[PDB]
Amino acid sequence: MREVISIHVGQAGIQIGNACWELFCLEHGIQPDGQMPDAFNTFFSETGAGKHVPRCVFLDLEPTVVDEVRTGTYRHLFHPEQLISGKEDAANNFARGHYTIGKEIVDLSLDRIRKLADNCTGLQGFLMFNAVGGGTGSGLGCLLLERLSVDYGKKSKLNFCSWPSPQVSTAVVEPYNSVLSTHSLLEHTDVAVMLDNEAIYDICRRNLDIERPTYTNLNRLIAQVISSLTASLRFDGALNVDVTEFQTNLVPYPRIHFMLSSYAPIISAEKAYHEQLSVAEITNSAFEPASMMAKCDPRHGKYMACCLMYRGDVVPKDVNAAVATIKTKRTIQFVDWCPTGFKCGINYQPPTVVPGGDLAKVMRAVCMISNSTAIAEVFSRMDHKFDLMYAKRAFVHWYVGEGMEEGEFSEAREDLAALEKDYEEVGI
Amino acid sequence: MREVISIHVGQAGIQIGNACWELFCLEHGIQPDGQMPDAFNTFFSETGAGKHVPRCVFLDLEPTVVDEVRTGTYRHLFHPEQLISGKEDAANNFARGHYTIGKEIVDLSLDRIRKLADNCTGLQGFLMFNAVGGGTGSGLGCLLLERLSVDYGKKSKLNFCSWPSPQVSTAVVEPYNSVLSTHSLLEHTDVAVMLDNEAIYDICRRNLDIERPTYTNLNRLIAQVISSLTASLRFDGALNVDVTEFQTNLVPYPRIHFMLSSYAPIISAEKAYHEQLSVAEITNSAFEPASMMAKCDPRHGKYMACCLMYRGDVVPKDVNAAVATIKTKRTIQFVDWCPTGFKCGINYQPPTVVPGGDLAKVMRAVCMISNSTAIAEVFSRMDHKFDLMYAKRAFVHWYVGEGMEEGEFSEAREDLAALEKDYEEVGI
Amino acid sequence: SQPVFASPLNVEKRRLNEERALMQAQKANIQLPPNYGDMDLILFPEGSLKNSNNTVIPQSHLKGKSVALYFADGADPKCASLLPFLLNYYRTMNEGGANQKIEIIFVSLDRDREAFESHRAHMPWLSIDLENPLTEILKRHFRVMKEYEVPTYGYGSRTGVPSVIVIGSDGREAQFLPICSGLEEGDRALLRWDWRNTKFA
Amino acid sequence: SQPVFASPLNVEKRRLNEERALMQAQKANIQLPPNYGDMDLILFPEGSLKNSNNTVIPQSHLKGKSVALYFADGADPKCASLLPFLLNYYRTMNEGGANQKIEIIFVSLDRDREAFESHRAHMPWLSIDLENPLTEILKRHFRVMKEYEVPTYGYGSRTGVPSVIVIGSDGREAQFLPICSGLEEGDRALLRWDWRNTKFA
Amino acid sequence: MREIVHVQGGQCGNQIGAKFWEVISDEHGIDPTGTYCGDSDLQLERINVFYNEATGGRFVPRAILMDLEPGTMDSVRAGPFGQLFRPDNFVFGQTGAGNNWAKGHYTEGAELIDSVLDVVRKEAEGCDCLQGFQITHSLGGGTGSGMGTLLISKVREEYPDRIMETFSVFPSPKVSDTVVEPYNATLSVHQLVENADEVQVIDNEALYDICFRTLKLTTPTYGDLNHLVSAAMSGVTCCLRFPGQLNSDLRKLAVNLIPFPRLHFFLIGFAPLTSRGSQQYRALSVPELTQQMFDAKNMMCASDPRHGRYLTASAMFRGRMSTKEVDEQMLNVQNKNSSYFVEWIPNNMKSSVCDIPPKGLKMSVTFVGNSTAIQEMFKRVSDQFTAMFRRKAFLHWYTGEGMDEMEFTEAESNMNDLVSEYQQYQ
Amino acid sequence: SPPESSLQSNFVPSHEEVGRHKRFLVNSRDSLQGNMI
Ligand SMILES: Nc1nc2c(ncn2[C@@H]2O[C@H](COP(=O)(O)OP(=O)(O)OP(=O)(O)O)[C@@H](O)[C@H]2O)c(=O)[nH]1
Ligand SMILES: Nc1nc2c(ncn2[C@@H]2O[C@H](COP(=O)(O)OP(=O)(O)OP(=O)(O)O)[C@@H](O)[C@H]2O)c(=O)[nH]1
Ligand SMILES: Nc1nc2c(ncn2[C@@H]2O[C@H](COP(=O)(O)OP(=O)(O)O)[C@@H](O)[C@H]2O)c(=O)[nH]1
Ligand SMILES: [Mg+2]
Ligand SMILES: [Mg+2]
Repeated sequence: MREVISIHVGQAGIQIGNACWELFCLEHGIQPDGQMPDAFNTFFSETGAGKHVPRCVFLDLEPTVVDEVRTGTYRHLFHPEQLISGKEDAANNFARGHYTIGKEIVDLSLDRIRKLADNCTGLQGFLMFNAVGGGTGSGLGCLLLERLSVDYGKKSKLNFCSWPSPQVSTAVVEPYNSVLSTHSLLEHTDVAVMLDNEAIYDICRRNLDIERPTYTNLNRLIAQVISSLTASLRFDGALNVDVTEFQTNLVPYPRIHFMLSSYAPIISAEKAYHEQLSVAEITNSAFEPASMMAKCDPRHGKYMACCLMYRGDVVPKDVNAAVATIKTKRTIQFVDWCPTGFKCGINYQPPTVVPGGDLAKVMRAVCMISNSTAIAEVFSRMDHKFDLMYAKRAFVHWYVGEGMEEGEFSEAREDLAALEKDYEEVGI
Repeated sequence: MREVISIHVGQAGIQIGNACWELFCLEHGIQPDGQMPDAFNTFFSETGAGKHVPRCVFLDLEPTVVDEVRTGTYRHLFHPEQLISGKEDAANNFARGHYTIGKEIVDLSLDRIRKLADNCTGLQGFLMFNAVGGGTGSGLGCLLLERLSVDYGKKSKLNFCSWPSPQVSTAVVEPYNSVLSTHSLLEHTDVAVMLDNEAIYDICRRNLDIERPTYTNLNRLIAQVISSLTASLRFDGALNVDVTEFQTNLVPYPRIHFMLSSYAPIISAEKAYHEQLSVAEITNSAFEPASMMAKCDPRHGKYMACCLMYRGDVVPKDVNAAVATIKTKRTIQFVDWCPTGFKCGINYQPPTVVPGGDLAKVMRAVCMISNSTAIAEVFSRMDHKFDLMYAKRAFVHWYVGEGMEEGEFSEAREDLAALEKDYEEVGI
Repeated sequence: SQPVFASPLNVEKRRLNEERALMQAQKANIQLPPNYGDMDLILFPEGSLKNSNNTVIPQSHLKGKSVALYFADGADPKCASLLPFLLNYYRTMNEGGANQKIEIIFVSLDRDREAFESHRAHMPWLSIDLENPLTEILKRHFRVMKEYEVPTYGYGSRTGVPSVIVIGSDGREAQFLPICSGLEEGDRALLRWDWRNTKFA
Repeated sequence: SQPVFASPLNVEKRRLNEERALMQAQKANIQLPPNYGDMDLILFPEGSLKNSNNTVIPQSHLKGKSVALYFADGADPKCASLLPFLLNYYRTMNEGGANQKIEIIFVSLDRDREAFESHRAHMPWLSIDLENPLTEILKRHFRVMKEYEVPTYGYGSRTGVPSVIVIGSDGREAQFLPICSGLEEGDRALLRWDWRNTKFA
Repeated sequence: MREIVHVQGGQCGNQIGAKFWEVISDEHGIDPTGTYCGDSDLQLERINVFYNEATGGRFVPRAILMDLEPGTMDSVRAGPFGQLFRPDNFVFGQTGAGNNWAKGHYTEGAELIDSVLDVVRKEAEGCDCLQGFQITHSLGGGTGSGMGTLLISKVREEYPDRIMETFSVFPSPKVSDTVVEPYNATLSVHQLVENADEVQVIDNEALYDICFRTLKLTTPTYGDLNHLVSAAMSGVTCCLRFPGQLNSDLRKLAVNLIPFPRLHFFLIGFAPLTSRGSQQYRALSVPELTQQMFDAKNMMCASDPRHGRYLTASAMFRGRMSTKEVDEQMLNVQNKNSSYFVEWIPNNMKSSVCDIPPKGLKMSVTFVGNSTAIQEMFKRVSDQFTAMFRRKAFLHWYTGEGMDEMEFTEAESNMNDLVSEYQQYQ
Repeated sequence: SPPESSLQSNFVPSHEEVGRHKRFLVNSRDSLQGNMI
């Protein structure tokens, strides 16, 4: 009846799928073999005698991260052909990752995305977790989004794209890969959400106070984001928010579909039992500019939509009371054509803390996804970094001789500047 | 409902604050874990299982006194970022407090104050404790008051700053640090109450006959003073005294708010077994110049206003008989334009004795705070030993070469000289 | 069976606990071999624990306390650094309260007899002696090895000495305090021992 | 757990209270471990306290007292300087009234038996013989040390010999008399001995 | 947290540095094999102030050993507490400066500069930031003075705002070996007057006097004098390493004691100092701790402070104490010795309290003091320098290694200005 | 379970709220027309 299909590409997508399904297995009672000792129907499918089976595809052209998953603890949970492996790495190359080396794996991926979404009608939507700075995260992510758009055009296309930070970029050709990826992220992706690494790096550094955090702790925080995302879809609540509600309440123009994210409270056991984490004390920290998960400073931007989702034993009395003081403070500001900007969802079931992680057992939590004019800044320094290094033909021969042509860079430059002219056109 | 925020800047603020909050924990019944084996609300917050966390911030630029509180007994009472710490000491410098180190710690400091104030409406004010002779207690203590006036405008701000002695000062550049702190707190502090260390040493030597106590024994006696000021805020009584008439009864003019204090009885167990403790004689002890709290002789000072805070089993009848005795008494002279001179407040709760301390279990006490013209002499001795050392450019290169320019000394000099003229004009 | 399958404590846990399952099945539909959460063992025998006054306490005294093991070695410089701050965190945690909160049981990675009494004279919490086989089956269960001399069954060393392991009544790995791990949070990892939640019950 | 967590008389406490609290647990929602207020010890057993001319003097002889514990050494000149001062104070305090008010329990740091009898003969109050383990289970409890020789669990040097320690019913440090402490003030701190609040109940 | 970086130059600096780390590790309970013993929290809560962990739990001092002749490096390593240092911080010279400033500063000291600045940057930049530098060297010889003060200059265009402790030993007044003393002493002084944040001097005949009349040693060796100096070493810095009722540090000391940046010279001292049999005979309390402290014999300098006038002063304190009577006796000594203190600074005294005494003691005191009496002992260096200068003696050793005549004339003119500005403050 | 109804059929609240008190210490007083003890 009701189901949602997650799609992960790249090494970053694979381990971001490992965190969000270490969590979803831990809350639904799913052992690593799938045996329970009807709310599971979105992420797990009933197969045989009490076994619940993952609803995804794991995609990576290099085997080095995916075949170590199929030798792991979650190896009798996952179907073998949902984890699809290539033979060679895309190697930070949009030309190979889209044209040359990524064409013999799409025919298996579209076979499995058909075999997974045809078991029941009323599919709720597709989620996408791609690495923008990666090779197969940008190249293979672009082409299969293109093929799922021609096949299933009238279904939701969520995306949590992990963007390179202004200073943390861990490679050299992130100007080419990200600008080429956002040419098609603009055109056939219904929802885009930026997950910048350094922003979540800082959040673990001061809130959870881990000054040697690793990609594991980065991945748990995204798992909490997607858990309180689809909490209203899986469990009941005082006020439901559907995935269809997202685009109708956060996207006023089809070109502008790039929003933000924030999770609060992210307190640590030690700091946990020390604050009454109330439906307000936690929604003020959710709107704090430094609590951002993509380091887009919103004090020089105008909020154009915001969606808040509460998760726990939340009364809506102080939901409305705390969101009023959000509306009255002048350090926040809304663009005048949206006098209201707030869509609320309420889920009764509290979030579940993972043992040995870095959060604590918190009764109530907030996840907030806001569209703003302050997306123009993450693309504005993207303009600076791309032109500064495209100027004298750096790394161009890895793209020209490997499938694309000289001029794809000019139009990918042009339509991002068209996105900037469109964003400042909203910004009056 | 009611709540008051305590701010402690400098390690003088730290050591006064740890003994101030250990009395509050023993006054309401808070174990060193912050549990109660309802007046806690006006000093201790709540977060579920009795967790009555404190509502106080602890500023220090050096860590050597803050993190040893974290190592010590009171770990889990205090919220860990309520204890806020830097790395390097200001080291007796106004410029080091303001422009080089304090600009990086004040952003996190007001971040914690804002979160700790917006928890519930009913904030009576801020209780400031600092050292004017120090570097962070005077420099960073200034810049906190600058940022508190710009946002929290109409809120009350009490002050208890440790003025240095004519003799015991344990520094040489406290002539610079103190009179630059005056240029802060004539126009930012609402009510300034004066303190002095030898004026607590001579009380410990005479009134308790304790020949070798330390800094921590000073901190119990002042903790009893602040607990007596907030006696009516928390406990019930015949005459309620909250913070709003510490200023409208004691401050006749906006530039006249520097004022004195006194505490009585300060009597050990071996002297309380012979002396009867009547309300008439405990207030007679509070009027003696030798029992004063900041070493300011009131024979040449002329009492403009006074406040008495009776705490314990004090019947209002002998309140009024004792206060009529001091009007008959000639050596305590009052002002002709303020014929009435007294605000009285009765609270039924007896003073709480600390075991292992210096005081005994007395059934009644007085906390007297008197605004008098005698505060002219504590700044006139500041006049004499400032101009005696400023005249030959001693210790000036540290200040001028570290951000602050020459000439701010001269206008703060003209500021306290204007304070001298104001006190002489009102005292006619 | 958790966190490991190849440990002497847990293979003796399995052997004992489906032993009486066959016995009650022959006495009596029962599901054999029994499930992991249905499995209940004894973790410390009658004469194993030993407090500072050299008298013995059974395991029943620790119920309602957040107990944690402590693997330490006398000659190791890291262990001599963790020992004072572990003593201070064991001190100020319980003094500042009205209820015993945490408890520490000491497991030894020390060479011989006379060196153990010198190290054991410094801590005020519980301890287990070397010649007891319970120490051998404990660090082969939580995989606390300073070096690979005992053949470990496909794993690696889970953590290096010193380490504190928050345990449960079923030998559960409740939380790991990261002293020598991927976080490598020396001297401060202690400020993360959730005294609540984890409660040997 | 007052005043020392690592006290050995206090771990001898805990072994007994949640022994029998486990017994009402199994005979019958009882809080284990029991709260710090509700443990009840027995401090001086039947054969521990001796009076003058060496007859048995039990613990029931101490209600309504202000009882303090006099750690002493025979050849320590600090104890020699203070002993005649406390003889005069113990005379006038305990005779000049309508009730037998104060009481001193002597605890010894002497070298041998001959040193014990010589110093005992100049003290009229109660005393504890050195061969009892009470003199060592109480010396570490109230943190009294001659030099740093007994292995301690991270204590401090609270006081040197001599020391008078006013106590309570449950071994709680009632109030310290600072003859040799952070106050450093000599042979007059015994006058600080209040007796109304520090009643042995 | 804060880390001070230690630099030892000359053969004097090698063996005062070895005794320094022997006393600091004695205070911190550190085995010479690198481990820690003592089972105490309050030692190990400040280790990064002086040491670094080495992923085995062992602590390496953040000290740099510096000489152009490996004979003194061999003696440091072979002795006790010589297996504490890393061998990489020992920088080796193979030629050796034969008591020549030009040999250790310009010609053969220069090739070891670039091999030791990267050693300084190894832990100064190896941390997030450092509290300051602490150099201790010799001025009687060449490899301590020329190599040491050139290191002082080259670390200040890199760390200009950072503090500069310098513990420089000075030539003998009475019985001096190393017959070319005054040239090396003066060439140090006019260079360090503009690039040392605070200089605090040591004289060996003062340490001989301390070992003679207030300690009664019949045969004090050089290690006995080194233990006296090392006690003042731990005294000036232990307020960072341990808490107290009134905390201070080295930046506390510099801002409180330097009214004018051209004057930063100090006397050093340490009390209590008792003999063998008099340790049990003498009371240990803060009246007599200060009364012994402000005496001519207690100082580690060849200067009588009663001839001069105490311009600014500071005594830190250690151990179980009490807070008025530490202070009001600084009031007492300011009120009896009203002619021994300057009048145009009110309350010339800095007092700070640390709650931890040194090992074996229960209270102690370490006094530094900007006295103008030190001018008396720049004069005896200066007039013995100009007595040998007009003779035109032994400058062929100096100008034969690339040094101009006019730098020597700048040495005399700068120290003449140094004594002239100290004189008018009397 | 959703949160339960807090109103009866009589249309009145179901559970009280304890008011924020002030730590009431009593005062013993009575006089006039007999004026007690
Ligand atoms: N949010 C998040 N991003 C990650 C994580 N790990 C890697 N990334 C991103 O992934 C990018 C690099 O691409 P990879 O994921 O390592 O590799 P790929 O996606 O398979 O593509 P290739 O580079 O061709 O191998 C980096 O720029 C990171 O931004 C992670 O744990 N969390
Ligand atoms: N009454 C009292 N006064 C103190 C205490 N601690 C310091 N002081 C006063 O503060 C003065 C020294 O300045 P500090 O407070 O230590 O320094 P600070 O204000 O923290 O600023 P910094 O110098 O940068 O550390 C002394 O002269 C004392 O008068 C204390 O615990 N109690
Ligand atoms: N303070 C101190 N001075 C010393 C010590 N040993 C030697 N000296 C002095 O240093 C001078 C010797 O200089 P030296 O270091 O050998 O010359 P250099 O090797 O070229 O630096 C003599 O005048 C000694 O008085 C010591 O251990 N401590
Ligand atoms: Mg990729
Ligand atoms: Mg300062």
